[PDB]
Amino acid sequence: DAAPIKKVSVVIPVYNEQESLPELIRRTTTACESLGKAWEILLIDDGSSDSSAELMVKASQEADSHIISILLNRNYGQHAAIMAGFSHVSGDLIITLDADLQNPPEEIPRLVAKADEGFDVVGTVRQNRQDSLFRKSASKIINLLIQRTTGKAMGDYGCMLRAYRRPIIDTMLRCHERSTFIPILANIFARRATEIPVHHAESFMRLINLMYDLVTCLTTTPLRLLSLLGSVIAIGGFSLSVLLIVLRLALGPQWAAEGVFMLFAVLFTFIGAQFIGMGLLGEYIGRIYNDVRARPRYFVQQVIYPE
Amino acid sequence: MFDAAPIKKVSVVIPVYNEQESLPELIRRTTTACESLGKAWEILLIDDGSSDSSAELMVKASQEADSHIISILLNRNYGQHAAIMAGFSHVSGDLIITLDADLQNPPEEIPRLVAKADEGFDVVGTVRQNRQDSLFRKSASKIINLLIQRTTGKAMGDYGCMLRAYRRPIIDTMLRCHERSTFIPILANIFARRATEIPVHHASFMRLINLMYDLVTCLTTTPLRLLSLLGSVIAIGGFSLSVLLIVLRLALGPQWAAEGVFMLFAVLFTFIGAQFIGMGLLGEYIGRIYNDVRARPRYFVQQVIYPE
Amino acid sequence: DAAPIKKVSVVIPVYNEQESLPELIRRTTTACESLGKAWEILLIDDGSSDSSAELMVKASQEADSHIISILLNRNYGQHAAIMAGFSHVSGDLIITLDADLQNPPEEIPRLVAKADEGFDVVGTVRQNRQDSLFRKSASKIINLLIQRTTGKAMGDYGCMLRAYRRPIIDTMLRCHERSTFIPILANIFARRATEIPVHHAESFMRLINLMYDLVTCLTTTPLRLLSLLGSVIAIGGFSLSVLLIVLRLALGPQWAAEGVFMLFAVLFTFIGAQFIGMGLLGEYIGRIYNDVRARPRYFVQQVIYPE
Amino acid sequence: MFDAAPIKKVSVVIPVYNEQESLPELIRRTTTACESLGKAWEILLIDDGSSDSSAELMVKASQEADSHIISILLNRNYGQHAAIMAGFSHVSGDLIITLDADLQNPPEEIPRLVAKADEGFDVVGTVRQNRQDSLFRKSASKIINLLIQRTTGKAMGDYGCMLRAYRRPIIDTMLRCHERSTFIPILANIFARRATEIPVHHASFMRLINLMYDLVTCLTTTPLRLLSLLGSVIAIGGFSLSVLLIVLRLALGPQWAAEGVFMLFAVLFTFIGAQFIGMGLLGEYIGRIYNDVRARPRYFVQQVIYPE
Repeated sequence: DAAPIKKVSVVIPVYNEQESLPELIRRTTTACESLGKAWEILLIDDGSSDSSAELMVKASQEADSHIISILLNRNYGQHAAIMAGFSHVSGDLIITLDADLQNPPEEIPRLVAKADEGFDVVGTVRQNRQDSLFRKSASKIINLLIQRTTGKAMGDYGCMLRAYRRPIIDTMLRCHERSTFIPILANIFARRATEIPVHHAESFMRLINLMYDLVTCLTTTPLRLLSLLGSVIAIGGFSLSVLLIVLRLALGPQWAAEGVFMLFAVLFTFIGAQFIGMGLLGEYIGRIYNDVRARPRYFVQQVIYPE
Repeated sequence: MFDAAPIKKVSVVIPVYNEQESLPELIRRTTTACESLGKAWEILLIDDGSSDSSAELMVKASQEADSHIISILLNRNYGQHAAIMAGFSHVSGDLIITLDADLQNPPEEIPRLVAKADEGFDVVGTVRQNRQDSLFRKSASKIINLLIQRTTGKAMGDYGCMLRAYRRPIIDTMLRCHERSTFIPILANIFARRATEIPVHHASFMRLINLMYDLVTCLTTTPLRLLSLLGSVIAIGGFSLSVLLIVLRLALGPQWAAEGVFMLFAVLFTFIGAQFIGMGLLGEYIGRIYNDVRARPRYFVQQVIYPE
Repeated sequence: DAAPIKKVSVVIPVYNEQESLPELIRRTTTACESLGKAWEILLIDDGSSDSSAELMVKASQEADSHIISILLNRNYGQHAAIMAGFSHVSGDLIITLDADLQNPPEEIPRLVAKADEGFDVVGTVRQNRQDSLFRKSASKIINLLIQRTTGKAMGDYGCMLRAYRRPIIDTMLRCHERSTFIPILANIFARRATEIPVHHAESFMRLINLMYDLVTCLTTTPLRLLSLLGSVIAIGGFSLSVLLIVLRLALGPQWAAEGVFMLFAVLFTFIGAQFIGMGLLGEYIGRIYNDVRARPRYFVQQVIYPE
Repeated sequence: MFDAAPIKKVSVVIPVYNEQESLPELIRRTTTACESLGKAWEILLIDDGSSDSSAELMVKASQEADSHIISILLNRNYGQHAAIMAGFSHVSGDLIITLDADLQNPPEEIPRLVAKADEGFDVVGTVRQNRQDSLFRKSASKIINLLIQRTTGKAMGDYGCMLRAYRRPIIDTMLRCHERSTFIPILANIFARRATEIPVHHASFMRLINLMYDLVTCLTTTPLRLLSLLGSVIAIGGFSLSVLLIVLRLALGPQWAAEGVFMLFAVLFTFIGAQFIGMGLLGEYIGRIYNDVRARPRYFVQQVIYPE
C-alpha cells in the first residue's frame, strides 16, 4: 500500500554535454508528456566549460516549458549535482537519468508504472552488456556484497537511471552520510525495492578505489576481519617467539646463535601486541562509524495484533 | 528504591528466523506456560525475514480466536539483536521475557523466572546446569563471567542462553540507547538495580575471539590504556639500557659479542615503546569520541519527591 | 551586564552520607534562608546502600520545606548524579556543593554576591590546603594546562563548591560532550568566570588516569605532539637505515656482517613508515574529535559599530 | 556563471593581537587606501584577547567622528583563524579583504586586489616577490603550491601572506562550514569559480612538518590509501619469497649463510605488510567518519531558472 504518484521530477546532471543536450531534452519531454501526469525536468550544470549552460537557460526560458535549470558555480561531481537537483525537486517520484543518452529516456514510463505498484526504489539492469570479463566479475562480486549487506538484491550499479519515491529522497537529503553512493543509500532506506530490465544504446586504480569506497560505505565487516586476522597473526607471533627463543635456546645455545634469533623472537611478540591493539582500535572505529551514520535498526513490515 | 512494582502483565519476545519446523510446538508450550502463570500474558513473535513459511505460521497463530500472540514481520533479515529490539519497541507488559525460538530453553522455565521477578529483581538471568563441553569453553565462560562481574558489578554468569527476564523500566531505558550492535544483557545490567540468576536444565577458537572482540567494546571504552603503560616501561628501559652500553662504555665496552648489535636492540625497543604509547593516545581519543557518539543515558531516576 | 538572579538551586550529590545529612541539611537551609532570595536544595541519591534515601525523603516531606529528593535506582557516579540534579533545577543560579561538609555551606552567600556582579561561573580556591607536595605539583600543572587551553585561569579542581548561571547549565545539558569534567566544561562555555578564596574544614594509578582524562578532555595538542615526535623518530629511522646498511655495507662488507645489520636497517625504515601513518591517523582522529564536540569557535565580547 | 556582480562595498578584516605598536599607522594607511578605492568601505578590527592597550586604541578609532572602523572585541585569545571567522560573521561589503595587522603586507596594495576582483575573480591571492630565503623553504613553498594545484585545481601559489580578497558568496559559503581549525584559503579555493593571484612587494624544519600535517587534513581525507598499496606488495613478496626458500628448498637449500634468518626476514616483512594494510583500512574508515562529521556543503548553486 503506497500513496498515489501525481508528479514526476527528472533529475539530469549535465557536464559538458552540449552536443547531446538538445536531443536529450526533446526525447525526455516526449517521454514525460506520454505519462498523463504533472512532470518537470531538473537540468543541473556541474560547472560545464562549454555552451551547456546557455542551452539549459534557453530550454528553461521557452514558452510553456517544464524545465528547471540549476547552475553550479564550478564542477562538484555527479553526486553533488544529483544531490543539488534533489534539493530542488517538487514531484512525488524522482527519476535520475544519464545526460549522455546511454539510457534511453523512453524507458521512463516503464519505471513510473513499476513505481505505481508500490515500490520505493525501481532500479534498472542493463541487458546484453558487452564489456571486459574483469568488469563482469566486479559486477557480480559487488552484486553479492550489496545483496548480503542491504538485503535488497541490486544488479547493475553503473546505470543511474533509477526511480525513487519522495520520502526516500527526503531521507537521503536529511541523512548523516554525505559521500555514500546514492543507489546504495536508496536501497538501504527503501521499504520495497525492485529492478527492471532495460536496453542500453552503448584504468585499474579507479576500480580498486571504487571497490574500497563501496566496501567502506556498505559494511564494517572488513574491520572485524582485520581484528580476527590480527589476532591470528598475533597468536602465530607468540607461537614463533616461544618456539624460537624459549625452546631452541634450551636445546642448542650455539645452534640458535647469539646475535639474530632470540631478541627478534622477542620482537615477534611486540608485532603481535601491535596487531591486537590495531584490532581493538578498528573495533572502536567501526562502532563509531556505525553510530554516527544512524541507519535504521530495522523496518517493521506488518504487525498483526490479535482480536 | 521504593520496593518493587507488582507484576501484572508478562510479554514474551521470541525472535524467529527460519524456525517453521518447531514453531507450532514452541507456540503451544509457551501458551501453556503463560496460561499457568496466572497473570495477563502476550507472546511477541518477530519474523526476521525468514525465507520459509514461518511468517504464514505466525500470521495464522496471531489470527486464531482468543489468541494472545502478536506477529511482527520485518521486511528482511536484520539479526537477532535487531529483531529483539523491534519486539521490545512493541511490548506492553510489566515483565519482558526473551526466549529462544529453537526450543533450546524450555518454555516451562518461564514461571520460575516470573516468581523470581516477583521478589523484586530488575533482571533475572538463567545459568544452564549439566552443560557438557570442553574445559577450555568452561574456563572461557568463567573468565567472561569474572570480567562482566568486575565491569557491571551485577552477578550474571551465563550469557549463552538469551532466556532472560527484564522489568519494563529496564526495557524502556534500553530503548533510549541508540547504540547499534550492543549486547542486551550487559546493557540491562548497566541500568539494573538488583539482578540475579536462576539455574535451568536445558535439553571454535575463532568464535571465542569474535565474542571477546564483541564484548570488549561493551565492557570498557579504553583497553589500550594498559598498553600505553606497557609501552612506557619498554621506552624507559629501552632508553636506560641504550646509553648505558655506549654513553658509559666506548672502548672498554665492546664486550664479548657486539655493542652495536645491542644498540640496534635498544633503539628498536625504544621505537616499539613509542609505538605502544602512540597507540594508547589514539585509543584514548577514539574512546572519548565513541563515548560521546554513543550518547548512552547517564542515569535512571527512580523517584523524585517534591516538597509541598 | 547580566540578568538579575532571583532563585538559587543547590545541587548536592549524596552517596552513603547518612551521618552527614542532618547537619548538612540544617546548615544549607540556614545559609539559603540568609540570602533574601527564593531557594531550593536538590539532594540526589546515587544508589546509597545506607539510610541516606530515607533521610532525604523525610527532609523533602517536612512542612514548608524547599528540598527536592531525586532517587537514582543504582550508583552512577558524582558526574551522573550532578547532571541528574542539573536536569531538575529551576533556579537562576545553581550551586554545586559537597555532601560530606568539606566545603562549609556558609560560603554559599559569598558565591551568590559574586554571581550578582555578572559572572557566569564563580569557582572557589581552597586556602592553606595541607597535603602531599606531589598533589601540589599536579595542582599547578593542571592549573597551567587549563589556563593555556580554556583561557580562564582555574585553580583548585577537587573543590566542586561552584556557582553556575542557568544558561551555562542549559548549555552543558544540551552539549555533545558527556563524560567531561563539569568545572572544565563550565569554564569552556563561560562568558565571564572568576574565583574566590574559601576555607576548608579538611593511590597513584588514579592520579595518572585523571591526568589522561583531563588532557584528553581539554585539548588535542598531544595528538599533534605524537605526529611531530613520530615524524622525528621516522627521520631518525631513515637516517639510521641509510647510515647502517647503505654506507657501512660499501665501507666494510665483513665488518657490517650479513644477517643482523643490513636487513634490519631495512626494518628501521618500515618502523618510521608505521610512525608516520600513526601520526596521520592521529591528525584525522583529532579533527573528528574537535568537530563532534562542536565547542564554540569564539565568543564576541563587545562590537562597537561607529556612527 | 552569469558574469560577476559589481563591487559596491569593500570590507577589510584585520585580526589584532598585541599590535598596539603599529596599530595607529596601520589604521591611517588602511584608511588612506580605502578612501583611494572610490567605493564604500569599512575596516573590521578584531581584538583576539590582546593583553596590551590594543583594545583601547581600536575603541578610540571606532568612536572617532565619521569613521568606518568596526571594533569586535573577543573575551580571550582564540587564534588568528577564529578571529578572522568572527570578522567574516560581521562583514557587510561585497568584497572582503584579509590583511596582516603587523604591516608585513602594505595596505597600499588593497586597490590592486580590488581592480583584479573587478575583472570577475572570486578569489584574488597575493604572491610575494623578491622574497629572500633558503632554497629549501622555496622548494617547500613550490611543492605545497603543486599539491594544492593538484587538489583544488585553482592556481594559488603563496599562502604565507593572508592578504587576500574573497567575494561575498565565498565568505557566506565558508561561514556555513562548521569545520574547526581549517585553512581559509584552501576552503575558499574549494568553492571558488575563478581564482587568481597578483604579485606584491613586501617590506625551522619543525615548522614545515607542522604545516604539512595541518595541510594534509584539508587537502585529502585518505592518504593512508597509498600506504595500503605499499603494504600489499610487501605482503605479496613477503609471501612469495618465504615459501620459495623452504617450501621449495628443505635440504638442498640451506644456502651459504642461513635459511632460518631469511625465514625471519620474510615472515617479518609479511607482518609489516599486514600492519600497513590494517593501517590503510583504519585510515579509510576514519576518513569516511571525518568526511561525514565535517558536513562541508557539497556544492554552491549559482542561479536557478524556473520556467514561466
